[PDB]
Amino acid sequence: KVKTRIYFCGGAGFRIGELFHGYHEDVCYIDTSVQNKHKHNTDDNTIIIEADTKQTARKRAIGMGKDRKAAAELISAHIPAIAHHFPAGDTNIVVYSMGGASGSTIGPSLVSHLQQQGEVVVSVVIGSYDSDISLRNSSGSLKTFEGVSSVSKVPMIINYHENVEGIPQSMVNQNILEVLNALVILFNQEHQSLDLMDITNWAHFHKHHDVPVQTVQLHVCFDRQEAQAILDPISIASLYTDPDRDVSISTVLTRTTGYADPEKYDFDQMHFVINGLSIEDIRKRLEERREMMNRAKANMR
Ligand SMILES: Nc1nc2c(ncn2[C@@H]2O[C@H](COP(=O)(O)OP(=O)(O)O)[C@@H](O)[C@H]2O)c(=O)[nH]1
Repeated sequence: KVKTRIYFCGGAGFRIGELFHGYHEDVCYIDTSVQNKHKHNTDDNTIIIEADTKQTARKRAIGMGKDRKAAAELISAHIPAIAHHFPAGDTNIVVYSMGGASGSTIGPSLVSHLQQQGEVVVSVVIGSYDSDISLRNSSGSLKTFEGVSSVSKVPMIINYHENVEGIPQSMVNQNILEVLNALVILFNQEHQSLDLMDITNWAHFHKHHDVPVQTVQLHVCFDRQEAQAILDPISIASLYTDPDRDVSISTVLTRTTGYADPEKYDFDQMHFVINGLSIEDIRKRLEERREMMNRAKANMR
């Protein structure tokens, strides 16, 4: 098994994968049309699941209407095939927008399948509210998250980014790139005192502490302060280049701790904090911000 397999799904996924090209080898792409393909998609790393046009309206409903029910109908028979062509790694990262129809159905469907096979999985996702469609789909995706946790009986881990009004998608994408780079490092199995089983136990915290299975949020923090401010942590993994200064025995006992080689890594410390996720809180925010946008009728010049 590769150490980390990344699955880029739908339009946002393809765009991020394009930006991430060269940062990791074991990546792949899945979509419901060819329209999002770019120079790095090939038959070896890309699967396209399309309506058998042997269906103009249905494709329009999926592609332009972003009808998630229609999209999920289209892709559901092919999910096990995807995992067969693009085998799961020791860790897996699935990347998708919540507001469209392809990523927001392929992605969580894949996460569910992989978790049912016992795999460690993280999603890096994007909430949006640029339209009524985006808002409704993003709300639906939050509920899909709870269904993945319930169906697969493994906590679905969500690293959440939001398309805030006035912030270019290119800057959200760059934040996602930094997260992807951090995860690849965390998962590379090259650090002292951090093995495959340590990461598996951090992610599948339900098998080791018996908190109920629930959807959870992953926060990636690049300094001690960000990490500490996170409310009610459930499971934390931390990587330090200066344990002599920063790591006590209490930290080792209460946290998934690893030592990164200061001869090789340039960061001080990285914290990967899993805590509870309230889909209700995120839905309300998206709705409030959509209303504020509607009332503003404003563009940043
Ligand atoms: N941050 C970010 N958002 C995106 C990107 N592409 C699309 N979006 C937003 O994601 C939502 C769904 O788009 P998309 O991923 O293309 O839909 P899909 O192909 O059906 O899964 C819309 O709100 C888009 O504005 C991207 O590259 N970066």
